Amino acid sequence: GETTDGVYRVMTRRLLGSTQVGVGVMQEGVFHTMWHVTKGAALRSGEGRLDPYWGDVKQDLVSYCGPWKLDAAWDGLSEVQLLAVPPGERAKNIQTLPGIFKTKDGDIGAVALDYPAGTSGSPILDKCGRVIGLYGNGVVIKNGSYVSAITQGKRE
Amino acid sequence: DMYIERAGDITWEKDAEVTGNSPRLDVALDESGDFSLVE
Ligand SMILES: Nc1noc2cccc(C(=O)Nc3ccc4c(c3)CNC4)c12
Repeated sequence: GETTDGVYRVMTRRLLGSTQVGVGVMQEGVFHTMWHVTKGAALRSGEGRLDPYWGDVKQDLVSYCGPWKLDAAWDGLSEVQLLAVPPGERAKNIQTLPGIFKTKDGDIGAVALDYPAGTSGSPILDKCGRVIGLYGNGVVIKNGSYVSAITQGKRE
Repeated sequence: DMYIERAGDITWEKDAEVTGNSPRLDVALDESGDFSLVE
């Protein structure tokens, strides 16, 4: 059905009422979201169906209808915007300067903004509006707040 | 069954609410895609 570019909510009628389990990006006919949102399950878009095409539990990413299309990267210097789409609430741009996740295999950008788990898959943008990653996979620091990585896939 | 609903356009917003800090954390990524703090 709806394949127009944009940010979308991922809903389920399985639990009580309609519950938002996550968010995703539609770009070039491909829906991009985090693996933990759908678990690789099929998705519905009105009367149409979206079938998983690529996915990886370790990266925590999944694409529907085609290969991962998003390949912009954080420059390691500039402020970014989390286009947060929280459950039952309007989409809203939040500007922040990312921190750093230091790993044994290199450093990753990290946005320190606290949002409900159902906000997972919300895009992080550069000043050009290009998607540099998705919010939803990170860690819980000492006080209980969430610090998420700027998770990006690979455009083959 | 899961379904998608449009929520908006992907554009940078000039004069958006600026918040959040920039922390440097030593983390570890496991095979299940879960990050954990290494201190
Ligand atoms: N625990 C959270 N507190 O605030 C959040 C905001 C967004 C997301 C989460 C979260 O739980 N993410 C997640 C869930 C399952 C998995 C992964 C990541 C990666 N592996 C499987 C949270």
